[PDB]
Amino acid sequence: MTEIALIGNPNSGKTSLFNLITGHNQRVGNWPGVTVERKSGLVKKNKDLEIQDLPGIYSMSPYSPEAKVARDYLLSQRADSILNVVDATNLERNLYLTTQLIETGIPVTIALNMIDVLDGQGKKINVDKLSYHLGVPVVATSALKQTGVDQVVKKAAHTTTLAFPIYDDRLEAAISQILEVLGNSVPQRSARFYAIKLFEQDSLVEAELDLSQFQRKEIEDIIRITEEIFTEDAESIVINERYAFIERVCQ
Ligand SMILES: Nc1nc2c(ncn2[C@@H]2O[C@H](COP(=O)(O)OP(=O)(O)O)[C@@H](O)[C@H]2O)c(=O)[nH]1
Ligand code: ALF
Ligand SMILES: [Cl-]
Ligand SMILES: [K+]
Ligand SMILES: [Mg+2]
Repeated sequence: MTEIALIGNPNSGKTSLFNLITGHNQRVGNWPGVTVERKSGLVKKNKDLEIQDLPGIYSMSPYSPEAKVARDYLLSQRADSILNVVDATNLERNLYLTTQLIETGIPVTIALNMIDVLDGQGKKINVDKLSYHLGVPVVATSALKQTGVDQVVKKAAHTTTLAFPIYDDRLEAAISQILEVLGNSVPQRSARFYAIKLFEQDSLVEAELDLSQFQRKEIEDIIRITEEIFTEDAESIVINERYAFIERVCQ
């Protein structure tokens, strides 16, 4: 059964989209942190697709156990599609998560939600330019006005039938070296995600993966060599490459 996962920042409208897609009446509230558990439901206009409502999340190195529920679901390899719910009134902040979702190798479709709010402010966003620079389908949606919801579900269903944010070309060299140290120690689909997180020295990924001391000592040397090349800390290199890529989008 094809599983689509609603992933986005808190209070972006994920459960609101879920209810309209499923006909369910799950808890919707105008404050972050309503949804704390995963909830499933069939797409009413396509009973072959099962969609998953998930708690809000800012980062795949999450800051809360509720956000880690969404992260753990994605890394369980059950999801066939990521329906990235993006708050259009915070494009740049939401897109930080987006870059990490694309890196998971699970195909990403963006629901650019709350577009009615940005219409009231008179601001426009070209979905074609954003889709081109991000490498994923993008559909403007309104859960309040009930617009674009059916379109983003059908395109999310078709991304399961990938181009990654290309970063500093010195960072991509380290990433590919870490990938060859990993070999089959990670799922092929999300190998880039794990390579980057190991470069970030992410505690969760380090504990989750079962790497030999031979693998770790080389990864430590790739990071150290690359840190000296960049004259910058490893964690810092990845964060600024993400934000530099996001700014390149909105230009
Ligand atoms: N104006 C507007 N408000 C929305 C939209 N989608 C959700 N909301 C509101 O945003 C708040 C949070 O919605 P929820 O669906 O609970 O967000 P989640 O935290 O992503 O599950 C609620 O007050 C919803 O009515 C939308 O497209 N437009
Ligand atoms: F903040 Al929520 F569902 F309530 F992401
Ligand atoms: Cl988070
Ligand atoms: K909410
Ligand atoms: Mg919710």
